[PDB]
Amino acid sequence: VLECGVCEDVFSLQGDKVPRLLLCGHTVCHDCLTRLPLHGRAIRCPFDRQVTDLGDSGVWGLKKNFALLELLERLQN
Amino acid sequence: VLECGVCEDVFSLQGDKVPRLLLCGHTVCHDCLTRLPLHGRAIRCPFDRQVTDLGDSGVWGLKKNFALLELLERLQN
Amino acid sequence: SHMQIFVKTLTGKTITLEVEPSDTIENVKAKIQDKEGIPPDQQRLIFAGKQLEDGRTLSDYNIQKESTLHLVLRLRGG
Amino acid sequence: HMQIFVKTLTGKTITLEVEPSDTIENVKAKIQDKEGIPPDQQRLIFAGKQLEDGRTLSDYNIQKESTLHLVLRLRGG
Amino acid sequence: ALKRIHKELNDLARDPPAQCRAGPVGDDMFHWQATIMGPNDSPYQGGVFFLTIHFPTDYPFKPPKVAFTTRIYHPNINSNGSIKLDILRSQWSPALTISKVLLSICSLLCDPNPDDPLVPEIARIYKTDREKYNRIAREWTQKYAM
Amino acid sequence: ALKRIHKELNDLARDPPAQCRAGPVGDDMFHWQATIMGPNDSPYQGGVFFLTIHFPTDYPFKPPKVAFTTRIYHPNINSNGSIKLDILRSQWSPALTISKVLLSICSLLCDPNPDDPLVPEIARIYKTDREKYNRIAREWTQKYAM
Ligand SMILES: [Zn+2]
Ligand SMILES: [Zn+2]
Ligand SMILES: [Zn+2]
Ligand SMILES: [Zn+2]
Repeated sequence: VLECGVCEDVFSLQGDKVPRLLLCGHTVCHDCLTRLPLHGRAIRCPFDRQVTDLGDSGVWGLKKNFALLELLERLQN
Repeated sequence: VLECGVCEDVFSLQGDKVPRLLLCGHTVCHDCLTRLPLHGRAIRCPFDRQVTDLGDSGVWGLKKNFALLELLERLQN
Repeated sequence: SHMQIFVKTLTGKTITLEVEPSDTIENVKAKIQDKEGIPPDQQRLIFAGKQLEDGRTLSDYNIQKESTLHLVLRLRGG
Repeated sequence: HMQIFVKTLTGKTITLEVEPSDTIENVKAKIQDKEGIPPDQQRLIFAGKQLEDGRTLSDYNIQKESTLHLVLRLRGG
Repeated sequence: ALKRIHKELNDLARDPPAQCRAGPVGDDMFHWQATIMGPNDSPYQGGVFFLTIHFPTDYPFKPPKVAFTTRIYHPNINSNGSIKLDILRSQWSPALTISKVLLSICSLLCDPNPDDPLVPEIARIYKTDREKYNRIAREWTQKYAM
Repeated sequence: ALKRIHKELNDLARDPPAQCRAGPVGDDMFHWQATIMGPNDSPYQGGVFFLTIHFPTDYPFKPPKVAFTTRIYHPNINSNGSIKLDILRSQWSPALTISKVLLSICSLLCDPNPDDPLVPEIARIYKTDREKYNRIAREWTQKYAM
């Protein structure tokens, strides 16, 4: 399994711990993303401080890491 | 291990088969990405036809799926 | 009332969906978007060799538990 | 040609193929390639001291299988 | 190219969709024969239609050439078996497999596009007189596909 | 918060960096003591400096409060042990761990910022007469940190 680089909890296949992507290419769990400080309507990646702009959907507008999810689900079986 | 959804070869940790990301959140191997039709500095995702615009770096400008790479390297060891 | 169906996505992997007979085809496509990230406007769902139209529901097509739908890309005859 | 170690932000340890003549900026370029953090955001530590760009691995007497520590750029105020 | 063609073959042998079958005729991996079952509750019900598939050298990045060998009555399919379908031309996706293409073609069998037709006459029948269209399609199915 | 604090602790016990150590004093998980070794080839060489760490309730999304308990001679560190460092205020990153913060603080020991100083006098000494700065820093290290 793989854990989130912030909370170091395990990624879940859906819900509050689902792995979502930032524009820099790094992955963070949904919940940590909701708890990051909001710079106007943008958040900073914790690993490189690069900015990802959020839309009206906020953190839900960030895309899930589908490949990582497929591999994790494969590991589950 | 995990394979590319186009060529169905296994992803490599670097080189021609490194997993790169599109703005839609899907991952494709570098080599397959270089072979996609380029319509004015843009490519279409094979899974949803959504457009990713390419910069001066071309396909190399697409971000690697760092989380997937970390998990794959973990499985390799 | 509450059932599970299967969907064969573009990559060939089979996903399981939590649905109801009342669910419309567009709601099913919304679930497909949530799991696979493909916009509904790009989804074409097939059951028994026939396209599933948005307006109708799973009941209208008598889709029952553990049935398998097939996902292809939107197309146009010309 | 030697191998060194770098402890990244997430705590994972990576191995780098380097030479004594290599500058710190080149090392940071390899870090960017593997981990996706811009060099301007990287701060490399060896023996508790910041490694300045201009100098080389030889200048800091960095030897094979030594470990550098990656932190984020910082500023005293 | 060949690796993916082999993958699609393995998938078609292990777990094909109930509607279609495909495989290389003879020793040629780039020339396949396909079989489609006419969907139920349709004028093609009970029919079995064959097709030829030709893979380009740089498949899956270029679409395959798919054509009907069995005569079929359809607005978007002509007497020579050519299929005017956008996923075979400019809407092709490298992620589409032969299985997906055949399912697509069935869904087209029961959902034609008369507005932009390959065979204008058949489209005229389809729009003006549907009963006659279904009759002729059923007859063609019986004669040519059974 | 508590889960990550435990993770950082497990890592610090199993394989800490050679320069620093940290752990909760007593039973309180949110109050730690830290130890930094003065870097070699520096006025702080051979010194051992202690610090207090206080974790906010929503750590790691808010930075920890870090302060020197050992007296140290530095432009950006005052007599009360307060550290003016941007990663402790508005340049904090939730991915930074206590270990990373302590290493960061060492690198700051040998790379001060006299232009924007917390202790103006020490900064003046640093800019005008570096030899004197190194002498006094070495004296403070010997007296207070050995
Ligand atoms: Zn997290
Ligand atoms: Zn990032
Ligand atoms: Zn996509
Ligand atoms: Zn590929």
